[PDB]
Amino acid sequence: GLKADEIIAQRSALPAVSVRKRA
Amino acid sequence: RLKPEGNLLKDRYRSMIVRGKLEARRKIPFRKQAKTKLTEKWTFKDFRI
Amino acid sequence: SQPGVMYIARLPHGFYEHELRGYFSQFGEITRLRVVRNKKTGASRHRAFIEFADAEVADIAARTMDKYLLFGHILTCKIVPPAQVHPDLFKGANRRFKVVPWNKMAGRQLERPLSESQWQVKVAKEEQRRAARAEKLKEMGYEFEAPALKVP
Amino acid sequence: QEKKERLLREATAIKEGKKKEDVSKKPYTVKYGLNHVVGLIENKKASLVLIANDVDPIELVVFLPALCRKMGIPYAIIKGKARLGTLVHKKTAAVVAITEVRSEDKNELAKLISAVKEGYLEKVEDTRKRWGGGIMGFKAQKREEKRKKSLETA
Amino acid sequence: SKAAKGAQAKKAAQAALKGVHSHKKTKVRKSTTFHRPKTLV
Amino acid sequence: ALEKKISRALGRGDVSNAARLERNANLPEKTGKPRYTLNHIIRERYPTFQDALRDLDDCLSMLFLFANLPSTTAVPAKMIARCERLCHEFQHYLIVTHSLRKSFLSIKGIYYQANIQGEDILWLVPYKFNQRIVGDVDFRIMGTFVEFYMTLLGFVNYRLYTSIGLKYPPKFDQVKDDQGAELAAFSLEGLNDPSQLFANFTFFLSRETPRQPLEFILRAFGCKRIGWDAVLGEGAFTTDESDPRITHQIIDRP
Amino acid sequence: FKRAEKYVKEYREQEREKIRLARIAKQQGAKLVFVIRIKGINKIPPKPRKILQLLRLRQINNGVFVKVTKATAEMIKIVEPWVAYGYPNLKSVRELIYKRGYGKVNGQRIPLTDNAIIEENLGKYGIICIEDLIHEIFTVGPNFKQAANFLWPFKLSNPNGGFRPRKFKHFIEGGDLGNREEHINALIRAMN
Amino acid sequence: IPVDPDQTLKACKALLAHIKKAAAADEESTVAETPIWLTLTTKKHIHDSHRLQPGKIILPHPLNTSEEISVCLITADPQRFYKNAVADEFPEDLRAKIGRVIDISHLKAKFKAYEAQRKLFSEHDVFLADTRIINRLPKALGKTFYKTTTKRPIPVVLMAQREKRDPLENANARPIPEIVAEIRKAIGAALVHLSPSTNTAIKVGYANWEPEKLAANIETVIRELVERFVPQKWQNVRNFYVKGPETAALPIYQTDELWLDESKVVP
RNA sequence: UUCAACCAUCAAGCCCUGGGCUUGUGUUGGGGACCCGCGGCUGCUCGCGGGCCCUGAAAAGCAGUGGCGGGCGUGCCAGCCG
Repeated sequence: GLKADEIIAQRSALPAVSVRKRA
Repeated sequence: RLKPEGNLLKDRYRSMIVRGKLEARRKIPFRKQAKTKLTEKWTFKDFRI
Repeated sequence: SQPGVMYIARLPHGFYEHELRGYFSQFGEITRLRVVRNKKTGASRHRAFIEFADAEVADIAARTMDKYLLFGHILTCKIVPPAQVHPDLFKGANRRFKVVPWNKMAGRQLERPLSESQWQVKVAKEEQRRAARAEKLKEMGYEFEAPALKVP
Repeated sequence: QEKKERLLREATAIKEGKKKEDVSKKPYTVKYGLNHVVGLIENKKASLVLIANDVDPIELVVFLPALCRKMGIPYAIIKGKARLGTLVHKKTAAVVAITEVRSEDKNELAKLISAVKEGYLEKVEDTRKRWGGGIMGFKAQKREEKRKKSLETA
Repeated sequence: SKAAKGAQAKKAAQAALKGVHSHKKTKVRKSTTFHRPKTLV
Repeated sequence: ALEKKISRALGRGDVSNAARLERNANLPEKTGKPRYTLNHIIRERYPTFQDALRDLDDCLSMLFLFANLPSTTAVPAKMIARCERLCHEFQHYLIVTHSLRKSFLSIKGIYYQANIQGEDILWLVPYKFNQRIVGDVDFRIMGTFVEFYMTLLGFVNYRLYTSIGLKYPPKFDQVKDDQGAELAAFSLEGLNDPSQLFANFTFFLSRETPRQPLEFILRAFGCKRIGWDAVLGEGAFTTDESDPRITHQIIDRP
Repeated sequence: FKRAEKYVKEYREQEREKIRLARIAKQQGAKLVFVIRIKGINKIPPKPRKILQLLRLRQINNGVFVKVTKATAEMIKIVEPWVAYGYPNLKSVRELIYKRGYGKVNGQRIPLTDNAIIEENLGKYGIICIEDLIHEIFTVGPNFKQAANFLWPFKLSNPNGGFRPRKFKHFIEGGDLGNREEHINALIRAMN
Repeated sequence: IPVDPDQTLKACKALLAHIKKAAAADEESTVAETPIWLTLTTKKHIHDSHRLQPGKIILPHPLNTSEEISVCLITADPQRFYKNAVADEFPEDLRAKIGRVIDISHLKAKFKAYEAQRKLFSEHDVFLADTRIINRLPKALGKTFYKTTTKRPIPVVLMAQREKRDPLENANARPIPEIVAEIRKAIGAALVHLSPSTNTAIKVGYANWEPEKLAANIETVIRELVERFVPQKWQNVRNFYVKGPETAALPIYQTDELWLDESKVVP
């Protein structure tokens, strides 16, 4: 991979929040 | 070697004025500007560093 | 009063001595300035040291231009403490750093005609160079009959 | 006009017996609309968030820095909802976001994200916790300075 | 003066961080009466 | 309102929207016509074609004067080229109908008197030189006069060409115009005695001679074969001065 | 105040221009052209600005007639980033000389309102009228240099000045580098 | 040629035996992928400046014939025509060998980053470049590709041999079998690089080949390199060596005169 | 008070009919082992050029050599050569 891709995809450790299951 | 005399623009302009399709006016090279006061913007006043 | 020295890195290509002097002269008059350049080729090493006569003006310049995004570079501007200022930091400052063709020089001495005395010197040192390579290639299992250098 | 041209091309492809995916490529655009951007932040899809500084009512965006901080999204407060509307072909946009870009702009996006991180968030890390306002007027400040000077003299 | 060089550096910082359009023209008013501007009818 | 919309589009960066709104502005710099259409004004001001022919003196003097001027913001270059086009069309009508009667080389210009449908029309044309624009005239209101007289002369030319049964506007060759044909760039096609003084002669105009008045007068008074130097322009009957078919040559050199 | 990005941009532009000029000078290697001075980069290197001084193209929208030789071709190749040049035709030459033609008499700008000025200043060379001047310029005769030196540089107009939302925009945009050939005639029509 | 072939073949056997006995201290994988370098030493600089377009020397035993070698081809605009040509009208071995086709515009767009250039450098072994655009590749690829001469873009000819050309309307390309012949010739040819130096190193083969093949290869590259790419021919030539990446240099030719000409002799 | 794009997306010259050859000069900076070639250095070593890896367009003195012209002998040249 690339360091640019790592920086763009870097997030926090808390999991995602979803309103509903999507397709 | 003919030397043309007169100006045909001025001739047509004088013809218009004499026949009365418009009145004789002079050129205004400068117009009076609106009197204003210059002040600094609030963000530039409150900038701090 | 006390002069102030700022260290600026992450320099983009083109933001060099004259541009630094002209840009930071707007902030304040600059005592000394030096861009760290390689003596090998003359290219910049993307860092420089600027000494203003005023540490407070230097501090303003550092806080203004720190983390500035310029030509894909996030500039690093810091104030070095006077105790950490090296005494030989600005040697060669305020004068241009010239580019020198070392390779062109070396080609010129390779093409320079020399005198016969150092011609026997050079063929002699070639003789023990080839000899030394010969006991190096004894362990090789290799052998070459070396033609002797005829002296001019 | 661009959407109309794309729809005409897709209709031509459908008439010739090809899917619209064969003639149209995957788009990459900025994301706008407050509900959409909040959903993208909650789903951790948005790479960068820009919030207008002058949204009235302020309750629409007052939680957005905290939400971005909790989700680990780079955010920045920028001047001009009209300036964001000029991006999104509207009069006004409250918030915009980037989820992903093209390959030739991935480096530019990462450099912008890093520049935001060390140039906005590190500088406002402390000042975001302070109470604003409290500035006294010109005449009141002059009266207070005169009173303090008189108290110091006497 | 030290205040003068500090003001010059602060002006340079202000120009670097905010730009050069620091001033706005303001109309002078010889009267304290505001009138509704005449518009196209 | 449209200019405000264009300024809004330019300020928001919608360049395509700005161009699409600008093509509705109908600018003189891009069309060569007046910004505002005066067709309803022309009929109101001239109830009769006789009144149009009677104001044609001032109309022709105005347009023949502005055919030789540099470009300004009031009168752009496309507008000046349109004025030249209308003057050339009127000249071709006069040449075909043999309506030109008198001409006069005065110290200020060339007077032409023609007779169209019983009305004598006398107008003045400057010599082809650099005309001086002075500050003693109101050039912008002169430009408004140019717009009005251009709109009038277009309809006058259409009525005259339809009356003599010719296709209006005449075919115009841009390549020959760029090569410098002037009057020779027009090809007049049918729709759907001092007229023959110079009929039997072959004329050659030298380089110093005034090509436009000489060609106009000779071709209106019967000459069918006029040649000239190649720098005077395209459309000559012949170019070589040593052509033995030439009977008369105009020169003015010592 | 001047921006650091402006400083870096100026350095990179001058570096590119230095590379281009050195490449042209190392590589080294008769018609009529019309040359119009346009807007380029702000700082001009000394050799291109000296060539512009010789060609009398200091002001933007100045137009001159140039006879194409080896030397003049080299100088045109040098000053391409600040000029737009092409092949003028007979109508363009005639309209430029008749409508915007001025003469250099004792260092002052005298309009060509008659044949007497041309006969006084160029009559020893056989050019006694404006159409003789046009013939010499168009056919590129023996006296082309003196005819072009007699003609003052043409001051062309800016059509954008006739429209308020785009009044400040320059008419000729930079980027279309190189000869324009016969396409300079559209520029002459729009700016004459 | 002043060089003798029996010495060269003996030197290849000795160097190969050294390579196996050094690797013995996977064994076969260590023996293989080991390049063989021919070293030319001259008396002066072989060329006045750095030339970033390598020269090609045709070899009876081609290099890079292994199927694991990936080839990146750079063409003029557009890349779509050449991608379709590779996908349709190319032989299967070349189709498997060519792993990426990218034109100059997409290269300048997607690979302006130094990390992107290093990734493209690491993702391929042989880079081929159309001669119409090979002058713009030093700026588009940087010092990542041109600090080391191993993976410099090899010049290939894809232009059809006799205004602004529209890439979508026309490609101006030579026929596909000619393109295939040019690509296979450039892949099989050995590469020479000119720098202001007295030393030039050229990869002639691998350790896993046979010394007869190395001897024939080194003989033909010596003769072609001297007759074409060495100014002043053999009296400029000083020494020839054969070496591995970590082995010593085995001489195969020394000279008797160390001077280009007698004018250097000054009394 | 604009951080855009802009080299040759092929030309010219050879062979003289084969589709081949020559020129058109254009590279971010550092770090680590380690095989070499060539010039100085008594020698170590230092230069010039290659070989194998690492890296966000990364960075914390160590600047080293001779001259033409220009500026006021010179820690000055947004001018060159070595």
